[PDB]
Amino acid sequence: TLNSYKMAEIMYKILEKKGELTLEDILAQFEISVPSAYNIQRALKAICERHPDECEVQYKNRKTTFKWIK
Repeated sequence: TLNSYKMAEIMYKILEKKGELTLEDILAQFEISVPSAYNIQRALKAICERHPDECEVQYKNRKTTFKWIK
């Protein structure tokens, strides 16, 4: 059992470095399953919504994409 929120915090600072994140980036970083990555993505979305001046969730028909906008 892994804390999805703690994992998402790791991704959030990777977002700041990288500028942009998708589910594939979570999968590559952690080497985990798709369902697990979606749990982290859900927690990452919650973190981004706490900082709308820094992060932008670009939900589009292709895929959810996190963008650093600070």
